Amino acid sequence: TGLELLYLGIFVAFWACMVVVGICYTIFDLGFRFDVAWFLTETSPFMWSNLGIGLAISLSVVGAAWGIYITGSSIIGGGVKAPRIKTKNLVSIIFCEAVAIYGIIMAIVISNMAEPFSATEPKAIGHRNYHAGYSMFGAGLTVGLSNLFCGVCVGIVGSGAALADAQNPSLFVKILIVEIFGSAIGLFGVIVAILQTSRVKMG
Amino acid sequence: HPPVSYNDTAPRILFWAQNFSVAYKDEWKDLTSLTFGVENLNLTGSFWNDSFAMLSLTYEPLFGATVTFKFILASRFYPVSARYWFAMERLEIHSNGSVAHFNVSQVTGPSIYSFHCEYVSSVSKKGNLLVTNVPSVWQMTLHNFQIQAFNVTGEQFSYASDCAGFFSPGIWMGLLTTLFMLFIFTYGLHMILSLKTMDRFDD
Amino acid sequence: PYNLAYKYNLEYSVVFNLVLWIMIGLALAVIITSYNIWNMDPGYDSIIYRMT
Amino acid sequence: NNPEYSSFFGVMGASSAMVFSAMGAAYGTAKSGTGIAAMSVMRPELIMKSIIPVVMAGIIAIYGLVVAVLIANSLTDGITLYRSFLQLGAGLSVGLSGLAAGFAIGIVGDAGVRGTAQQPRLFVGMILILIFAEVLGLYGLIVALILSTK
Amino acid sequence: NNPEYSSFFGVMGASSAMVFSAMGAAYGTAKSGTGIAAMSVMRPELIMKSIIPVVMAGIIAIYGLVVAVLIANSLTDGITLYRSFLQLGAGLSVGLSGLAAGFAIGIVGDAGVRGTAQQPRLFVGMILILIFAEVLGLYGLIVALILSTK
Amino acid sequence: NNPEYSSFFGVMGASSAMVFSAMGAAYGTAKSGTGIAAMSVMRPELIMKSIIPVVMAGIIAIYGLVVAVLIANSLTDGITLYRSFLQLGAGLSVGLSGLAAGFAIGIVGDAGVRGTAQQPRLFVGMILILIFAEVLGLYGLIVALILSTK
Amino acid sequence: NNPEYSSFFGVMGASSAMVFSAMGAAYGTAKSGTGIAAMSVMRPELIMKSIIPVVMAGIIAIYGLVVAVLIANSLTDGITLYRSFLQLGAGLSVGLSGLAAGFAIGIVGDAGVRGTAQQPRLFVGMILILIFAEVLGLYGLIVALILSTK
Amino acid sequence: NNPEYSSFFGVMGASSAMVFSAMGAAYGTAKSGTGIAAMSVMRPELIMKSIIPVVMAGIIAIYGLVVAVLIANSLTDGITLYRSFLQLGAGLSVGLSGLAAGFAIGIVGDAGVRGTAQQPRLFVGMILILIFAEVLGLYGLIVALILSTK
Amino acid sequence: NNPEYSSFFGVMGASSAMVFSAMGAAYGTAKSGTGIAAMSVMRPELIMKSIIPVVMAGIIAIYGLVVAVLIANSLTDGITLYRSFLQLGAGLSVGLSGLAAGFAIGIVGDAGVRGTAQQPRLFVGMILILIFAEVLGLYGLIVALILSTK
Amino acid sequence: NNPEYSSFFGVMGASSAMVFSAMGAAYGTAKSGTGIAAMSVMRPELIMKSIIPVVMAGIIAIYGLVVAVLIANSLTDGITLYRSFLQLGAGLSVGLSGLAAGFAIGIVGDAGVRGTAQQPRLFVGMILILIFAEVLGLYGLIVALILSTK
Amino acid sequence: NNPEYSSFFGVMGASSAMVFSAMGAAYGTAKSGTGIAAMSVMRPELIMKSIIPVVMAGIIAIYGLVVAVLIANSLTDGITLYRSFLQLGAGLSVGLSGLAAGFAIGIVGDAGVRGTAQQPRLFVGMILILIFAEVLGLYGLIVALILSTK
Amino acid sequence: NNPEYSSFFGVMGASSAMVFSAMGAAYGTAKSGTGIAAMSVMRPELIMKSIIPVVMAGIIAIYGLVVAVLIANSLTDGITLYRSFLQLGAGLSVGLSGLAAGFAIGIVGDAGVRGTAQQPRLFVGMILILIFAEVLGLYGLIVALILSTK
Ligand SMILES: *[C@@H]1O[C@H](CO)[C@@H](O[C@@H]2O[C@H](CO)[C@@H](O[C@@H]3O[C@H](CO)[C@@H](O)[C@H](O)[C@H]3NC(C)=O)[C@H](O)[C@H]2NC(C)=O)[C@H](O)[C@H]1NC(C)=O
Ligand SMILES: *[C@@H]1O[C@H](CO)[C@@H](O[C@@H]2O[C@H](CO)[C@@H](O)[C@H](O)[C@H]2NC(C)=O)[C@H](O)[C@H]1NC(C)=O
Ligand SMILES: *[C@@H]1O[C@H](CO)[C@@H](O[C@@H]2O[C@H](CO)[C@@H](O)[C@H](O)[C@H]2NC(C)=O)[C@H](O)[C@H]1NC(C)=O
Ligand SMILES: *[C@@H]1O[C@H](CO)[C@@H](O)[C@H](O)[C@H]1NC(C)=O
Ligand SMILES: *[C@@H]1O[C@H](CO)[C@@H](O)[C@H](O)[C@H]1NC(C)=O
Ligand SMILES: *[C@@H]1O[C@H](CO)[C@@H](O)[C@H](O)[C@H]1NC(C)=O
Ligand SMILES: *[C@@H]1O[C@H](CO)[C@@H](O)[C@H](O)[C@H]1NC(C)=O
Repeated sequence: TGLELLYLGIFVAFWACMVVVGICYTIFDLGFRFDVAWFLTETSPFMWSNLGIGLAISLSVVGAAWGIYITGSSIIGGGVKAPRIKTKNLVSIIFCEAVAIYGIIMAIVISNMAEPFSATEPKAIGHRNYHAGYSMFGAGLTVGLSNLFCGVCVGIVGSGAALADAQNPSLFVKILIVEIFGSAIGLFGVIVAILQTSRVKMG
Repeated sequence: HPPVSYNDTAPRILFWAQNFSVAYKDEWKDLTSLTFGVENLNLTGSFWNDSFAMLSLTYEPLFGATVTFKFILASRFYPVSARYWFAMERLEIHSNGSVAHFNVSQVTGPSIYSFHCEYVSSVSKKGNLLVTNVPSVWQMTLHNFQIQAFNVTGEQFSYASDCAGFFSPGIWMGLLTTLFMLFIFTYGLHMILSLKTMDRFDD
Repeated sequence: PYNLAYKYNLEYSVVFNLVLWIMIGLALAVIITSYNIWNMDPGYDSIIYRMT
Repeated sequence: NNPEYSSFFGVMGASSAMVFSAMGAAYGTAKSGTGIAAMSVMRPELIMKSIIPVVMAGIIAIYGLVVAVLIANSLTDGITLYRSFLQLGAGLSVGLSGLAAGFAIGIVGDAGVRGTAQQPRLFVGMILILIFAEVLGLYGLIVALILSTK
Repeated sequence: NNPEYSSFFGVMGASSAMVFSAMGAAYGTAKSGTGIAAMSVMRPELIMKSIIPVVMAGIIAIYGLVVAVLIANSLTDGITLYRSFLQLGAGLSVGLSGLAAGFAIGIVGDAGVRGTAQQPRLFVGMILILIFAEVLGLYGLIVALILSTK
Repeated sequence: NNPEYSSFFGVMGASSAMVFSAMGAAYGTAKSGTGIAAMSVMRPELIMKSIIPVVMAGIIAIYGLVVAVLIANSLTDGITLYRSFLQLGAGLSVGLSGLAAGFAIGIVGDAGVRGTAQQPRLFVGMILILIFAEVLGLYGLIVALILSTK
Repeated sequence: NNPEYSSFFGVMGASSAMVFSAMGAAYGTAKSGTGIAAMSVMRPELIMKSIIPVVMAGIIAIYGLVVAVLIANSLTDGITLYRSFLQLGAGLSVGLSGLAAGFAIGIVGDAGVRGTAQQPRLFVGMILILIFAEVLGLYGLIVALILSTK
Repeated sequence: NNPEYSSFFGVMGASSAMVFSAMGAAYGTAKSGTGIAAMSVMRPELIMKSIIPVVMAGIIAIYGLVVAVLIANSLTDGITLYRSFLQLGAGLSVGLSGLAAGFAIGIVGDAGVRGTAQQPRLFVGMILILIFAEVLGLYGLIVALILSTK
Repeated sequence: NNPEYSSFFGVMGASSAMVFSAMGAAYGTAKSGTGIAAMSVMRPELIMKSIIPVVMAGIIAIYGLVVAVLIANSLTDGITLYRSFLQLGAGLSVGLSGLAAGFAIGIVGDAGVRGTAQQPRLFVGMILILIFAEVLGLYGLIVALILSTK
Repeated sequence: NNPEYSSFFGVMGASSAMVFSAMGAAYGTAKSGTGIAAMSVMRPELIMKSIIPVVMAGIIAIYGLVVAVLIANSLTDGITLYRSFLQLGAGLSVGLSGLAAGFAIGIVGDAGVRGTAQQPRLFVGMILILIFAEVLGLYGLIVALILSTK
Repeated sequence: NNPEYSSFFGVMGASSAMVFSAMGAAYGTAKSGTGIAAMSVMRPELIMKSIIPVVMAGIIAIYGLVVAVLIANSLTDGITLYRSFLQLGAGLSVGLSGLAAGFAIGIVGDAGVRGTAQQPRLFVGMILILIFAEVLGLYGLIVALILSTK
Repeated sequence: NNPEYSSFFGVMGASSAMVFSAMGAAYGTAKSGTGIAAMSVMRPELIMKSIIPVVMAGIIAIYGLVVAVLIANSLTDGITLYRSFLQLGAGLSVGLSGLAAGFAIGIVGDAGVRGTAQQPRLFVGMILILIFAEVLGLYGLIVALILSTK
């Protein structure tokens, strides 16, 4: 596969460059030019906040779409010889959208606390704004990734259940147990994203 | 072109520059001929101690009175890295019982190296040595500034930790954003390219 | 003499990034295109598949 | 106070906000078109009905435009970094959500188009699932709007 | 006070609008062409009745060229970086939207040109499907015109 | 005073702690569900039993919580770099341990569902193997605690 | 005044201006000529009438050559950022345009020559598709003549 | 005066001692599980004798846990960075050695468990290969302890 | 005054100009040789007619040598950035154009070699294609010489 | 002016001295057992005789242990750049030599056990082959001593 | 007085030149020998007439040895960085030239040693092809001496 | 004065010199062992003759063994950048030349052993080819030696 080879080439070149650069700089006693403080103090907190805000909805929507297609294709295909399964097996799609609903609510909640400031140097901004930006970025990232993996698992099991239900009517009502257990990880992601940013007082 | 050395029973403060010129009411005038070879320059106000330095150049009667440019430099022990850095903390001008502060910002190098910065004028194509508005007088063009303070050994002038820029303050933010967009565009391209079709046709 | 600095000039920290990214992009483009033009399907028609 | 680097982020947000949605809608229309080509030969009578998935994909395009002009109606030379990154976040959100919705619409449209050819009753069900796919775009738009005021 | 490098970004817009644009007009104008060969052998009568996708691909190429020529005509050497950002953003938006439109028109044409030969009715459907892809291209233009004026 | 970037490391650790645990739990749950669904056709009476794997995967998710909460409660504005490093280490350890344990439970359950479908005496044996996978996850938890409350 | 390294771009845009375009032209031949051979065992009469794709690949190559010379003859020891950066833009534009046009020309030539070996009636329509590709070359030239020139 | 950031490296060492090794042991059970899926369906009586690879994986996990606990316990505030690098090296050493041992144990157990279905005497060969396959982790543990205690 | 590593690019000019030309010629000869070996065994009469795809391919190497001797012998000790960048552009130009030309000769040589085994009348037309397949290189050489004239 | 904190590289040497070499032993086992059980389907009487391929694999592991200890025995606070670099060299040499030996012995044993399954007369001669693979490992150790001793 | 690169580049050129020559000659001779060994199965009686390609591959490695010794001899500690860059360039040039030529010789020799078993008339033609590969070798020398003198 | 980090390059040179020889001798034995195992099943008489390749790869091992010792024989603390560079060049050259020679030895040995399996007297010609491969590595051993004396 050409695309995989391209990705591997880029990745290997990147890491080889990193390793060689690091070793020569460390041997060259030039550790005073590696001042990570400047790297993580020049960056504005609002960049971290807004990246978190974008991801907190983007990744959730990606997971919702993944699960939507993965279950819908099988639901539509398997009902040709059994139209009875069209309406019985709509729970999976409902959960695949509930993921995005949680994502939107979290985006609204974190979107608050965006009062600007006037400081332009690290000594004037202070610790509080740095904490705010980092915490908001972390909350956005964790909620997005949690809901992404949640939606993927939900979609896969929804496809399995929908496909198996066409054989015997008395299957789905008990196979939906894994379907319901899918959403708990997304709920946990939302809870942690809530808790991480419960003490931000940006402004 | 020899530099200027402050001899407190040893080489203690050394200064060099390829240009150093001054303007009062926007009339630029030459001062390198009045330094770097003139041994009678007013160094009475100069002071030295480990972890402190003042270099005061009081140039001779020009435009009605002697004019004093005073560079105030300090150094302190940084806890986390366990090293000794310095920075020219301040700059003052004394003509007639008047004070100002052309505050210095972009200067810091360890006690292992000297400094260098081309075309550090102060005004438009420089962007620093700020006067905090109320712009009254005394523009001053420095080009190829160089300094060593708080410990010297002999007349030797060591290699310099030039602040020409590791990468930059801003392109780090720009590159982070653009790479983040690039990953998503590659997500799009992988699926836009690897779409598939059907062969022949149903009767 | 006094061991002066090399005269590393300002604005260099931007030109480095600019030239680096342009070079990387152009190199990647030529690599991909030549790579695709190598693994090429001639068709395997009656000229090729046929032998003996 | 604010450097000249500021409007960079807002302008790129404005561009991406629509670019990603356009790509998603294009893929959806492509997949639905090949699905229609497959479906047509046996059951012509459903053709004017099977346009329903295609127009649905087209919706995504319009949604992108609802933001793609809006951010462009607020940009100015004297803008701080804060508003610029707000615009960037709105643009990324709407663009990626449009991409995901386009993928989903294309896939389910192809599946339903193939399905109806052999079972007309499937038609109803197809549209139902497609509703969810449209909602994927809608949410992605909404947040962007409330990121243009605050 | 303006930085010297500023004009660079706008210049890249002068490239980018065209750069991806032609690429879209190389995705379709070729692929649909193969389609019109595949059944010139059997039903040559419909050779000119399904060449529409290629003309549309040319139209997206024109959509790119218009923004490119305006971009070049609005050039200067002391451009403030904000106008430079705007110009590059317009170029990127038009280019990538054009690439996507070219893709969609190409694949849909390569499918429909084959579909038409099994039954005539499908022709009507395709006159809609193709045009939907074209809508995307037009949309790109509009946003560029807001980025070159506001 | 302390540096202004101390909390960043703890923030990233708290994020990763749940991200990796969620990915592992999702994989394990998906594979167990697929196995149950595949098996359900032939042996409808074993459906309850084959749920034992999936719930096992769920427990790993809980482990993630027990870390990510604990960091978020102990984080404040001006912590020292030492505590931030400690929390980052604990978070990454538990996250990746949970991920590996999730993969193990997924594979073992996918095989064991089949083994019990075709052979009753298999079942209890595979139960033992599943416990072993869980053991790895728990070990991660231990390390994080010694690296968190210290 | 003018930086001395500024000449770099002034030449680099020239190099790319020949390379990318020319490289696409190679692709073109490698789908046209080969195809003719496959169709030249049974209809040896249609040898000379299948050279048109080759001459159009030649056309797309000469486009890149003429632009490269036009942006390379303006160089001297004191190039200013303005001119050099314009040449970079023009070279990138025309190079990628020629690349896309050559790719499309290659696919068109392959399919068309394959389709003309069984029914001559295709031939005229084949040429039509081909011209829709050749003009794309011209499109690149246009931008290059309004960036490098001014 | 030793700096404060030096402690960071030491913490990361502990992480390796519970991350990398753990992943190895994951394989050390997981592959073996699917091996059982082929063994007991015809030869179930040997299931109780087929747990040995799983116990070896547990032993690898035990080695990882003991070294990780030892590294974490010794950590303090006033560390010379040399100590931190020594701890990092020991942790990486044991982690990668345990990874190798787990991989070899998993593959060998899979091969032997599938092979015993047609050789009743494969038990001794499996054991005698497994001792060698597991000694690697013991050597890595020995050197990890000798480094850490020093 | 001038940079110390300014001559690097001057040497790299000749280096690339020789190496990529040699690579292209070698690949062309290799693939043409595979073609002659595949084809001529059935028909010995053409053992002296499929020699053109090799000897005409070898002209690439002589072109590269013509450039390389001049570039190597046009390097002085007092080279500034301007001259070095001119040399670099010339060398990269000839190298990449020669690569593309070599590729085209290789593929068209394979096609003509395997096509001439059927009927002698494919001797003429294919060689005509070959002419253009070599001009893809010739053009490039010309511009590079201009980049060494200044 | 002692060297700053070079001791880092010193420890890293020890790591390599078994991180690769020990890994090589693992690979060997993964092949040799993969041979033996296959060969056991046929001759169950030669299981004991077929373990000699395994034995030498273990021996190479011991090399990667012993040299490693001889590094960690010299560690102190005041290691200079000299000694630390010598440690790096020794560790890298022995580790990578052991890895190569492991690959060789693994492939040889895998092919050879299956080969000898049919004809015993190979076996005795094959022992000589295996010995030379082991000898490669020996040579590695020697170099990693001589450099480390100076 | 001189930089630290006064001798890094000479050694790098020598090393890389000899390494690339070795890789190229090894691949060429190995491919030719595999061709000979496979050919010998049906017509073993032609081994002693087909040793030519192996020597034609090795001669270029002799030339690489010549250039490696030459770049070695001109290296001292008071040489300006100009000659350092020049010798590195010459070494890399000859190395890659040898690599390409050796690979071409290998491919042609293997395919042709397989081919010649069925037709004696092939014998002459291949020899001519081989000399063409040898031409590339001498071209390397035409530059290898030049950079030594200027 | 001499920078203290000078010994690094000589150290890594010696390490790489031996390591690449190890890799080559591993590859050679790896291929030739499979060859002799395949051959020995049906004709055991030739086994005495077919032990040659691994015995020969041992010499490729010795090539690097001696050079590493000679390199390390002249290392101390007061090494200037010069002699360190020379040692590095010698080491890398010998290592990778031995690697390439061993690669060729392995491929040709396996193929020739398989060929001699039926008709033994190919050992007359096969062996000659083998010698050339070794001799390639000898070109390295001279050059490196020279760079160790100057
Ligand atoms: C050189 O130093 C400063 C930058 O390096 C410039 O600004 C000074 O910084 C102060 C804090 O660092 C400003 O804040 C003021 O602090 C004083 C003293 O605590 C308070 O009374 C003020 O409320 C507070 N804020 C404001 C808005 O005034 C100072 O204003 C300012 N110092 C001054 C004006 O003396 C200085 O401008 C520059 N030095 C001079 C003399 O201009
Ligand atoms: C610094 O070198 C420059 C030339 O590179 C000299 O240029 C003069 O600069 C002053 C103001 O600083 C102007 O008023 C003069 O007109 C310039 N003279 C010219 C261009 O002939 C400058 O003299 C040097 N040093 C000083 C201290 O000014
Ligand atoms: C302090 O000194 C300056 C000179 O550096 C004084 O300049 C006056 O300028 C006029 C110009 O015509 C001269 O004739 C006078 O002799 C100068 N003195 C006075 C008292 O005017 C300037 O006035 C003083 N600056 C202050 C107080 O800011
Ligand atoms: C300082 O001492 C140096 C070194 O001896 C001497 O050359 C120089 O003239 C002295 N400078 C002053 C200002 O006394
Ligand atoms: C130097 O300047 C000071 C400033 O207070 C003055 O008192 C002193 O007399 C001056 N010295 C000379 C030598 O002019
Ligand atoms: C020493 O430095 C201190 C700190 O600023 C200062 O107060 C003192 O005057 C300096 N000089 C001495 C002690 O001679
Ligand atoms: C200046 O350098 C000397 C010599 O290395 C060093 O001992 C001293 O600490 C340095 N000065 C300061 C203030 O740290």
